[PDB]
Amino acid sequence: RGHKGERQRGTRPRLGFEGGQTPFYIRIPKYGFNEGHSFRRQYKPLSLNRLQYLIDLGRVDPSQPIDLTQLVNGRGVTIQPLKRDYGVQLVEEGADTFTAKVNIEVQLASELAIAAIEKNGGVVTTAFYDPRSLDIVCKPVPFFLRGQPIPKRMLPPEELVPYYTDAKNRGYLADPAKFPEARLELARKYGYILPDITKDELFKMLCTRKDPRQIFFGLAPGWVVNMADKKILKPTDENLLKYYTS
Amino acid sequence: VKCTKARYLKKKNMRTLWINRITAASQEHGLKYPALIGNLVKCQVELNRKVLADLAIYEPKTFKSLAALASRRRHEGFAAALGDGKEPEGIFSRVVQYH
Amino acid sequence: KFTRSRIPEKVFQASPEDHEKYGGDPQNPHKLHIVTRIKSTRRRPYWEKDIIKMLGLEKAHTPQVHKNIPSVNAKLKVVKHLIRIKPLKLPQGLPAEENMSNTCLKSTGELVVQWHLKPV
Amino acid sequence: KNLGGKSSGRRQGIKKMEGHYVHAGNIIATQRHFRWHPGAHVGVGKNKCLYALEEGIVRYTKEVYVPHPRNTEAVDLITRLPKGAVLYKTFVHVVPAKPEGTFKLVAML
RNA sequence: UCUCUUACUUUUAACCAGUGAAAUUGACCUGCCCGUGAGGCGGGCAUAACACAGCAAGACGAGACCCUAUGGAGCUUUAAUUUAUUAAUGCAAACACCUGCAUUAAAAAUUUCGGUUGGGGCGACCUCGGAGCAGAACCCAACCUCCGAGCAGUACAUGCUAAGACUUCACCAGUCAAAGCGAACCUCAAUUGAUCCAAUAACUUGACCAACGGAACAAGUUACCCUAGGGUAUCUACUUUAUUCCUCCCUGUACGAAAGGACAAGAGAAAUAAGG
RNA sequence: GCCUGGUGAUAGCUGGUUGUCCAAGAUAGAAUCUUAGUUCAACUUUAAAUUUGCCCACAGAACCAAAUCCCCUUGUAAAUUUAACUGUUAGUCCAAAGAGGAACAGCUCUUUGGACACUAGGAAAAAACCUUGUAGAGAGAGUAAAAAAUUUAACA
RNA sequence: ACCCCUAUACCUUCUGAUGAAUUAACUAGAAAUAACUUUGCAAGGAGAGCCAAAGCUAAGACCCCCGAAACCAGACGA
Ligand SMILES: [Mg+2]
Ligand SMILES: [Mg+2]
Ligand SMILES: [Mg+2]
Ligand SMILES: [Mg+2]
Ligand SMILES: [Mg+2]
Ligand SMILES: [Mg+2]
Ligand SMILES: [Mg+2]
Ligand SMILES: [Mg+2]
Ligand SMILES: [Mg+2]
Ligand SMILES: [Mg+2]
Ligand SMILES: [Mg+2]
Ligand SMILES: [Mg+2]
Ligand SMILES: [Mg+2]
Ligand SMILES: [Mg+2]
Ligand SMILES: [Mg+2]
Ligand SMILES: [Mg+2]
Ligand SMILES: [Mg+2]
Ligand SMILES: [Mg+2]
Ligand SMILES: [Mg+2]
Repeated sequence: RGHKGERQRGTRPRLGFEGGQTPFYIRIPKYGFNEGHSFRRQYKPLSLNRLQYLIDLGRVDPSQPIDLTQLVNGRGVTIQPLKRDYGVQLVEEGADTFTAKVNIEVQLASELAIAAIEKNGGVVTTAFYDPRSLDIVCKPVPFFLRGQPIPKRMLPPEELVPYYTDAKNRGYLADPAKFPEARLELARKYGYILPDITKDELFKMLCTRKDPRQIFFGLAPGWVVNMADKKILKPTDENLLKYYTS
Repeated sequence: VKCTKARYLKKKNMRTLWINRITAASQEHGLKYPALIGNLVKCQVELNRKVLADLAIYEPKTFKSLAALASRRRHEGFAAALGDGKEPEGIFSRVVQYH
Repeated sequence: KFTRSRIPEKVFQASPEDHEKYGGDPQNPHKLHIVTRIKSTRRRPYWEKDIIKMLGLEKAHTPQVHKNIPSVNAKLKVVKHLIRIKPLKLPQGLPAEENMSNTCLKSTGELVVQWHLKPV
Repeated sequence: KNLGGKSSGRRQGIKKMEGHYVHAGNIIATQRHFRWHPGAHVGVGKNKCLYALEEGIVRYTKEVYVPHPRNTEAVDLITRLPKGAVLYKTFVHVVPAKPEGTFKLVAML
């Protein structure tokens, strides 16, 4: 401890105290770097290098739709709904050398990543998930042990409705009548001839979307999955059906 | 602590004890101590103080002959450094060169 | 203030009297110095302590060979009060690889390359 | 009754002595009055500080001082001099190291 | 009481017998003189060992005085902050008391009383710059020596950006700046103030916060102060080592020349000290 | 008042901090209701990465003494950066340059360098003067510093 | 055995007075953010939550004792 002072006695002052002059961490103006930090939305990146990597090693099956559950179960992307991740964003890294016909549902996507998927005969759409809904999507099995009926996912807030209703970034609430113009525009911009998805055999697979207010793929809101004896209990009351099919 | 600092003083006090005994024994033959030690070095007799003190006590004829060799060398030092210039060196004054 | 001392150049210019005193020739001078520390670096400034460490004279009464070039002479001029300098004279040649082990530097300043322990 | 005088040292003087390589914009020397003047490839700030305008090596010289004709102080100091009297000052130069670019082959059209 | 003390009795004492504490205590085989910085260190000197009784020169042992604490407590206020408490008013509520909200008083309550200082106080000061100290890269103190500053003036591209640097010995702050875009075709040394908070639609603005790295707002005093700190003898040593005044004589001679005027030695009488 | 509790009150202040052995290791400062203290720096320590560090030669650094900066060679072996932290600071004295004071002080304040807070020898004793450093045993040897020197006055 | 020679008690506080008669027993370094070392697994680690542009998991390894005047609440006391 050294010689007898205040640091030997055990009573050195708090961290940051500069002995009486105004401390470093207080001489400096407050600025809002971290002002609304816990309400900003976060999106884990998934590069196309990463997703080609998952498709090559059998971890993500591209002959099925790639929802967010399939990226979690292949352990391609770890997303945590606390710490307010709102899902995955596709990332243009590895756009050259991306050779996969795929159907991904990713909450944000850059133009060049949409171009790299849609070049190869792919489909991208950008869905939205509530924190509740996203949390049920990522780890679905600890939700079906919770006993609750499947809820309906909520529509975006007003900041994000102009995002998911645009056909340029492939919104899930946008027209399916404005999509060929946008696919045609990217195909003209980045110099590839736009293949028609209608011709090949995976088309019925490459067309499937779940509508808004549907969290899982083949299921519906209001159903109660009985994991134990492998059943699905469905409600038949009219008030519940007005509430769940809203 | 005294026990370890006394190693230095053991060596020191033995040496002054030997110089006292060589001094006494060489004063018996008229020499002084600096004369004896100097003019035995100058004869290439490199005996040390312990041995000279022990010869002084136990072998006083060898010690008398060493005092005779040292006083003879001392006089050749005198006579050599008196008649200066090129001359024959002293008999006991000669050195044995080692190569 | 106590400072580092420059020494003028007239101090290091020999006179023919000095060539009569010591054994030197101004033409054909000696190549190697023998330097020995004969005084302590304690109570001396830190720069002299350093120069003693550079010249390799940390132990006293131990000879060290140096070159007689102006750089080494500059360092020697800084600590010339702590050392002793003599010319390395070589009566026989510098030692070949045959005579490399059997040498001895004598007190005179000469380095003999055949060191028996027999009398002549 | 002597208050004041507690000001510290300005830490001025030469930052780059002669021979030193210098990049563009390095402050060569800060002075309080013109001890050194800007020579070739050396600029001056509002604080009379000499900085460098090219990359090269700093050199100090002694040159003839001929002030600007609109500088009535130094010009009035000139005309009082006798007929041989010529003022000198010490200047600082940066001798530029690099060439300012090379021609390189780009395409065989 | 004293000159100046003396005698005796009792007690105490000392010895013998019984009983039997305490403060104290680094270890001690515990000398003197000088010197150093003194039982112990240096130079000298001294020196068989051991009780018992004394003495009190030394060894070893509270009460003051000053300063300090971002330590307390008390007292006085025109220190600061309150009015919770009372007492009055006023207004509401209600049809004087009571309740609510203000306001003025008394009674108090809470908290404080910065720093520098050849111990402290008075005085003076507390930040920034120039010069000397500090002669020649940088830096360098003092209740050291001398000057100053807390602005003014001009311009409104005193626009925006940006390589590279300097930097008051940290940090914070400070400075310089090419190229570029846009245009034309700052002087001075210092000339100053963080954060939070306010004011403002915004751009911006806000302290002699001068104790000048600034606590959002707190005085005097205490010899009543208080606390924490800083400046009955154990040992050594010791306990039986003839002056002066006056008188007288020599002599009122010596000496001087008159005035003057001896010594010495002797007798006296005193006084003190020493020993009886 | 006194007792119990809050209460292990608080104390930048005093006092105290328990096996062994080795190693590396001491003196710029800036702020502060601050000078009995802390924070940053400087110095110190370990680990790591790398590449230079130290000594230095010419040349060079302003007008109104001693030296220093800069610096290739050379002699050496360190330095910087990265990571992680503690601790230390009114130092004292001597030599030198000065300031205040009485050209007093074991007085006060700066600067440069030593030494001391690290060993041993010497100087009477002896922190700081001189010699000397790196650790053990030896009944060997060579050395270093190292001992104060003085004695007087006739006159033509 | 002593005599000879050498040798200014220990702690602590200062750049260089304090406390201790003596013995026995009792009596004072408590935290794993980050870094480091060692494993595991590794674009993933972790037995949910958390981190991840070689990381993550686990462990090891760092933070004292005594001492006021006081203040407040409730009792007990003439
Ligand atoms: Mg010896
Ligand atoms: Mg000044
Ligand atoms: Mg200053
Ligand atoms: Mg009795
Ligand atoms: Mg004395
Ligand atoms: Mg004593
Ligand atoms: Mg007695
Ligand atoms: Mg307090
Ligand atoms: Mg700096
Ligand atoms: Mg202040
Ligand atoms: Mg201040
Ligand atoms: Mg405590
Ligand atoms: Mg405190
Ligand atoms: Mg060591
Ligand atoms: Mg303050
Ligand atoms: Mg303090
Ligand atoms: Mg260089
Ligand atoms: Mg101890
Ligand atoms: Mg009663």
